[PDB]
Amino acid sequence: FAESIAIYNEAMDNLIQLLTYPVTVPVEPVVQIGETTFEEATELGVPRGA
Amino acid sequence: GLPIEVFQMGYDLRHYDKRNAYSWMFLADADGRQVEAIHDAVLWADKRLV
Amino acid sequence: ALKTKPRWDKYDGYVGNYRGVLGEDIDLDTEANRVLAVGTNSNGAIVVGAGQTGIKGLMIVAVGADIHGAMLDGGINNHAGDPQDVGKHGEITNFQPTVFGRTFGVAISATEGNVKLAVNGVDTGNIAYDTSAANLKSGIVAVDDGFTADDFTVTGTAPNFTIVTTRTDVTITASGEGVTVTEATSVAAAGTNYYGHADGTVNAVKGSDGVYVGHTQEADRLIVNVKDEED
Repeated sequence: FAESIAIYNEAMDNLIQLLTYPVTVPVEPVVQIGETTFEEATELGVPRGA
Repeated sequence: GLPIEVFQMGYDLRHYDKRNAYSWMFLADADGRQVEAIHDAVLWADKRLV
Repeated sequence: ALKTKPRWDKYDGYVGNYRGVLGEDIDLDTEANRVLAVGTNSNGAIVVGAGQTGIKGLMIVAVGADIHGAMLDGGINNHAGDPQDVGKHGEITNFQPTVFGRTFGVAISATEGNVKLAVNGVDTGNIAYDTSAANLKSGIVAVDDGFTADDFTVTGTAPNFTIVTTRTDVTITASGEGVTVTEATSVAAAGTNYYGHADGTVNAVKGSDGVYVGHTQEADRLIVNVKDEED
């Protein structure tokens, strides 16, 4: 059977090398960070903090 | 005899500002990387302004 | 990250703004990271709501939380005898009204038979149309949920009524036809005057109590200018 197996083997080889990578870092982080804005200046007051 | 005439055009100018502020207890315990990140958020708010 | 919390933007501390000591513990689940109206007790101490002196200022008990959203009890600014700052003049940013507990409006569309409420998703059985207030309260506490006649307050002598809960975790709702239940939410409004109450809450409503504490400008900001309570 080794040549009918060889076509299934080739198809699985191509999918595995294109769908997979070796995990070197077992846990992955994701973060969410906020933002800020300027405002229009005035000659005597002061702007908001950040 | 002959007539002559001309005109001219101008542009506006405005001012913007922002503040940041810290208590002594924040500055006592903070990582410098946190205040550097607040600075980078202001530099990003500056581009989104202009 | 999901949320902003109220903070002082401008606070001087050489004007009418002052250091004091807390007369009681701040409840971190209910009162930390909120704008509290404060007075002074019969000792020298800051208390939430009217003390002996009435409302004399605003306070924000600024507390850190872990990534899981919960607050450390090891702080040095939230137990009885801890120092705290109190403001009369300044600006608060990321402003919100302060409310304690939960409150619900109940209105009955039926003029016949009985209507069905739910408490945390389990039903009252039957409420007749045209109850007394005490009969409405009784039908709320009668559920086998372990909540009791001190967890609730009810007022209303009309098809309309209101349920007030001192706890945070009881949800009153409608389940049958003939009745509706609206939770009475509270958000900051632009251009609005805010008042500190004897409870320690801050609300755009003044009642039989409510000294002035400030006004908003844009809704996210409060310009603080406390008109201290007086005899």
